[PDB]
Amino acid sequence: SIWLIVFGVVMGVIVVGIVILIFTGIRDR
Amino acid sequence: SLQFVFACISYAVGLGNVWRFPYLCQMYGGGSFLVPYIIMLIVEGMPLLYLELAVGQRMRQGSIGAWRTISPYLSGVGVASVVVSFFLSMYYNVINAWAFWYLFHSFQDPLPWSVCPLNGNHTGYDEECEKASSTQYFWYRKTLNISPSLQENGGVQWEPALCLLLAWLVVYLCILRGTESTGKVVYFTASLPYCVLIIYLIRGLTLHGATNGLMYMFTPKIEQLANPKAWINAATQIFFSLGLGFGSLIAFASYNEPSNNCQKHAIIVSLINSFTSIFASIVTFSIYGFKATFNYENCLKKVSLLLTNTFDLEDGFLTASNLEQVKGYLASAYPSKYSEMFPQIKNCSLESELDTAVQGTGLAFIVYTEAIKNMEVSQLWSVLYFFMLLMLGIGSMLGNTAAILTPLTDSKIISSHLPKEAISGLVCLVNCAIGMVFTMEAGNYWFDIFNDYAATLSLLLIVLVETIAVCYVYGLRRFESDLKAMTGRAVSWYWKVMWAGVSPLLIVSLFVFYLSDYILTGTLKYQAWDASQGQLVTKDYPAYALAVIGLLVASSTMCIPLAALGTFVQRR
Ligand SMILES: *[C@@H]1O[C@H](CO)[C@@H](O)[C@H](O)[C@H]1NC(C)=O
Ligand SMILES: *[C@@H]1O[C@H](CO)[C@@H](O)[C@H](O)[C@H]1NC(C)=O
Repeated sequence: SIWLIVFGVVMGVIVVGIVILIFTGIRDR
Repeated sequence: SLQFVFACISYAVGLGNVWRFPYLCQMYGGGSFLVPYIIMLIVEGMPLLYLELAVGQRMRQGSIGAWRTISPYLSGVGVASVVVSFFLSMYYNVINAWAFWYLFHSFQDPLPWSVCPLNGNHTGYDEECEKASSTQYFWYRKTLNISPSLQENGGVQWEPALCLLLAWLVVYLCILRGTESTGKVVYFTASLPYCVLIIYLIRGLTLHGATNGLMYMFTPKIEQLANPKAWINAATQIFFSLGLGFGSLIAFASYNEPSNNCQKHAIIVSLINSFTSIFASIVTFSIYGFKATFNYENCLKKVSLLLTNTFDLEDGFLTASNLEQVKGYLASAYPSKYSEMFPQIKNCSLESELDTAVQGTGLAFIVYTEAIKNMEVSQLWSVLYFFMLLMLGIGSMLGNTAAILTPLTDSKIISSHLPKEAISGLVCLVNCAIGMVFTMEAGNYWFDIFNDYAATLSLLLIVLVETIAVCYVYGLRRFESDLKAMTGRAVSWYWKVMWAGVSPLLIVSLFVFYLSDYILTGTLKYQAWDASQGQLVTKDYPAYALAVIGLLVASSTMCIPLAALGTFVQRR
């Protein structure tokens, strides 16, 4: 399942990016 | 500098005129739809675009603020400009989901839409994958898993739901991250679609039987020219592509300098949008004409092979160019054998295929996957095109969601109850929950409903209200005087005529014609996939779907009058 692996990688990257952005926003708080 | 022109291009080039336009053009006969669109551009595009930009520049307020300053008992229209946008955010991001899906199936040597799966004996092909093309089989069965009728819908498919969730997470990340860096992104996020379309035009014009599609797309058949549905769809499509009615244009114009030029801006944006839509349609219809010609050749080859095998003919004796004569000779030779297969022979012609080769809400995806599977390095072109489409969709969704959040951002009461960064997350979560509907087995039908009716009547009504308010409520002379004081070179009589009684009259006439057509026909039907025939069959809409469409239109249309009544009561 190539597509599932690529989707998992993309979702992990997006999750990490969103987590770090929300952490920076919380720092802004 | 050229940065401003590239920003205008980015505002003009969006997922609307690249994806929605080709499907509408193919649905309504090609040229018979292209002729009204241009006519609906020089009459409704430029005048209303300049009116919206001028209102935004003069009022120096947001959409709700701009439409509240003009008149109190009209301010509710500002709420309506939100509601429609909300509905757009309900389904538009679903498109991105499909893009994601079509991207993730682009890292395989045997592309999923390149080779048909075997029946199970490992000796032939699937009946659906044999009757329909490989791309169509992948789209309607392995991507949407569509059900033959809207009445029967299954559970929420997990893979499209996951793709939609990923799309919403990407949109939320783009909302949180980007606020002013777009100035750099504009240097790259504005010219890539043109390069991609240039590459695909290069490939399409090198395909056999490609000019047939262009000749079909530029032929204005008078028989279908008088269809009011074509005019209504052209008007709603141009309004959706330019961004009219959504209120984003007014918000953007509120942030520019009072001396900033608007007439040039409006004309450039409108013409660039029209030219980009025409170019995308040219490429897509070149590919579509290739598909239709290939299907015609395949049908002729099958008929010739069958006749050769049933009459003991030579391998090359029967060709396409000399078919009927030979058939006639068979009709003169022994009609007993000819009649034994007369119902089996199929009559296939270019016109019928061009009319019904590929159709539906996914014409762009099917057509471009067909073009990709006939490339040299398929994977690279597939990745590039789907990344371009995903970028366009993300940009359009960012614009729409910013237009949604701006009135909510301005809400003092809301801002002091919740953090500003959590409102975006709540909006994304709610929109994903609502848009999970489109991931069912019959989700494509609901997506078609919300692509046909969530923006048809609402945008037209909002535009009509806006042009009436700026035409006679505030006063055209006062508006012209204010614009002259702001920038000089007061509006030419062309713009004044268009705003005064041309655009409202034309929109009202189109609405009356559409309503009369619907009342007389009374047979609003939708296309549905038929695997047995491997085609699309028209089926009557059920009662509940019609009720849902009516409610979706009615909320947006009545957002303004209800608030008008509320304001009148508050005054009284
Ligand atoms: C595949 O095998 C089954 C075995 O019963 C047969 O019925 C079927 O006709 C075969 N497929 C084709 C295309 O002949
Ligand atoms: C093809 O044309 C013949 C000629 O009249 C007609 O009888 C027939 O119904 C048409 N369709 C098919 C599938 O043969």
